[PDB]
Amino acid sequence: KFKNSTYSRSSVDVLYTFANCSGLDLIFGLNALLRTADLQWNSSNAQLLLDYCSSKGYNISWELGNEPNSFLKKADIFINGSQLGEDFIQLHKLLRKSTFKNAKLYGPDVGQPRRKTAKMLKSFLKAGGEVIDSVTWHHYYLNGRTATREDFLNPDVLDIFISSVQKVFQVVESTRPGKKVWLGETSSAYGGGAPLLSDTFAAGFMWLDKLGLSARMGIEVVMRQVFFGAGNYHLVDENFDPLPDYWLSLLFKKLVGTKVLMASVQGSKRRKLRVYLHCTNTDNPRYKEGDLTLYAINLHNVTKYLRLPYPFSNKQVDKYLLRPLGPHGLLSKSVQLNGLTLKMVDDQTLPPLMEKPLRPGSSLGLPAFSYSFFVIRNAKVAACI
Amino acid sequence: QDVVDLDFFTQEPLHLVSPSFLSVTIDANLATDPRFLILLGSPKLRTLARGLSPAYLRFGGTKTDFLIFDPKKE
Ligand SMILES: CC(=O)N[C@H]1[C@@H](O[C@H]2[C@H](O)[C@@H](O)[C@H](Oc3ccc([N+](=O)[O-])cc3)O[C@@H]2C(=O)O)O[C@H](CO)[C@@H](O[C@@H]2O[C@H](C(=O)O)[C@@H](O[C@H]3O[C@H](CO)[C@@H](O)[C@H](O)[C@H]3NC(C)=O)[C@H](O)[C@H]2O)[C@@H]1O
Ligand SMILES: *[C@@H]1O[C@H](CO)[C@@H](O)[C@H](O)[C@H]1NC(C)=O
Ligand SMILES: *[C@@H]1O[C@H](CO)[C@@H](O)[C@H](O)[C@H]1NC(C)=O
Ligand SMILES: *[C@@H]1O[C@H](CO)[C@@H](O)[C@H](O)[C@H]1NC(C)=O
Ligand SMILES: *[C@@H]1O[C@H](CO)[C@@H](O)[C@H](O)[C@H]1NC(C)=O
Ligand SMILES: [Cl-]
Ligand SMILES: [Cl-]
Ligand SMILES: [Cl-]
Ligand SMILES: [Cl-]
Repeated sequence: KFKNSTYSRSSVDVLYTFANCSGLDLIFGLNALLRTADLQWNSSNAQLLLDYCSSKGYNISWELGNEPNSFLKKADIFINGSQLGEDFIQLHKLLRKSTFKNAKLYGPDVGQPRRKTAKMLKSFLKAGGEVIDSVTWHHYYLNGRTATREDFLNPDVLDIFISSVQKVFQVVESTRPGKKVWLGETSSAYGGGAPLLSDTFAAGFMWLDKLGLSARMGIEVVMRQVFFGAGNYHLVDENFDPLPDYWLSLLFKKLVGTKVLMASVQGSKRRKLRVYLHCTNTDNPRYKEGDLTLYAINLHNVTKYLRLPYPFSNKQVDKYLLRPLGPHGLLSKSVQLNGLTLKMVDDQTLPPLMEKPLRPGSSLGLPAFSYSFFVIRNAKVAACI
Repeated sequence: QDVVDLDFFTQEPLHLVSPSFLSVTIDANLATDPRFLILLGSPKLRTLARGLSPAYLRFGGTKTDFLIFDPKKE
């Protein structure tokens, strides 16, 4: 199916200025299917791009290839992991000779670790692992064409992600112990997403759970497919309007800190009530060093009431509960925060994210099929100072 | 009853995520859209992207390996 296309300096500029004007750090994936007669990576096109980007003062990080595990299917070329690692070494040499000699390099952007992919990842890391700054791999739960509503709410589907993560770390620990591991591209469902699902409130169980598990298990960065574009797993639709996953992502960004802790539920079914705990983001002006952010998913069909442990039982808690705006329930494309529909003030202005202060000592209410953040104020957790 | 007790481990951080832990992509495919400049020049879109700073923006996807830089193109 896949044919070659070209892109211009204009395109490069559009992409960079979008990232730079938005305060985002651009990672650019290079074409790994440009090959010499004997299957070595031909770096000549990338050299052209590197030079151009150097000439404009663009600070860019690099990747090389996307899902190299399926190059044989996509282009009838098999590149083994050893060769790919050598290719990355050659890119790293080009970067070291460039204006940004300390530019970062990530790869190999393999898919989820089925046997053959795991093998390619291992041989890649043996060969090229010294030159990458983080290991990148990809994950989607389901094929968008067949995924059901039930799948988006099923803890058995959510839990598959755990063994993928464990398998990637098994490979990394056997080859480049301690190298950072990143989810380089990830979403609910492939084929562009599940129609009427991946762009709704229902998509948020998969997204928040993935974030929670990724943080809990040692993944350092998670890259969401996609901010904007084709399909319906986008955060922002065709009219530049934010979908429920955008607002969930914004709340996560504002409330959840870098230091990851742990929460669990006593009685320990640990299936349909899913809980995660970090220190509160210190950039949030409302909170202070020591504060905790709990986030929780309830996949039961009844409300659950959570009780905080000592010494946090009587602390002031700020609730940030997300529910869909009707009439479409979990299939809604609109969301309310503590009963207030989330929507832009205007094109330049995000709305405030207004908390609901709870009565100190109260149990934390989590309705059926909902997710919420809870900031525990004055928690005074030494680990978070 | 529907009341559940939580246990918390708070003795020390178990991991440290990047400040850019929650990052986003733009699929390589989007550069094949004739309106790429209009799309990513959107002020509305950039306001939304700024909300998620700090973050990486990863440009990539299947089309990564089917895109060639052409410095003559306009
Ligand atoms: C944002 C974007 O452009 N996404 C594309 C792109 O997504 C793929 C990523 O680039 C890949 O890295 C990733 O790869 C893998 C590989 C393996 C696994 N795995 O678990 O084994 C997972 C992921 O896959 C991403 C993916 O989402 O699949 O590329 C895909 C495939 O080309 C794009 O998916 C297409 O999306 C079309 C769409 O516009 O929604 C969709 O088009 C059909 O349906 C729409 C209905 O809205 C019609 O308007 C179209 O006319 C119709 N037909 C055609 C010919 O376009 C198409 O079915 C689907 O393949 C994805 O958008
Ligand atoms: C893409 O480009 C390379 C070199 O320019 C070429 O060898 C390959 O056959 C092309 N692929 C397709 C699908 O046209
Ligand atoms: C790399 O690709 C270019 C085609 O753009 C070609 O001119 C050059 O000779 C190639 N190099 C090798 C070593 O095959
Ligand atoms: C990997 O690929 C290269 C290039 O095709 C080949 O020369 C080498 O022998 C291969 N290595 C293994 C371990 O199969
Ligand atoms: C929850 O699901 C069970 C069956 O799986 C059903 O019998 C029960 O009435 C449901 N409760 C609600 C509130 O929908
Ligand atoms: Cl995959
Ligand atoms: Cl291999
Ligand atoms: Cl149940
Ligand atoms: Cl702007």
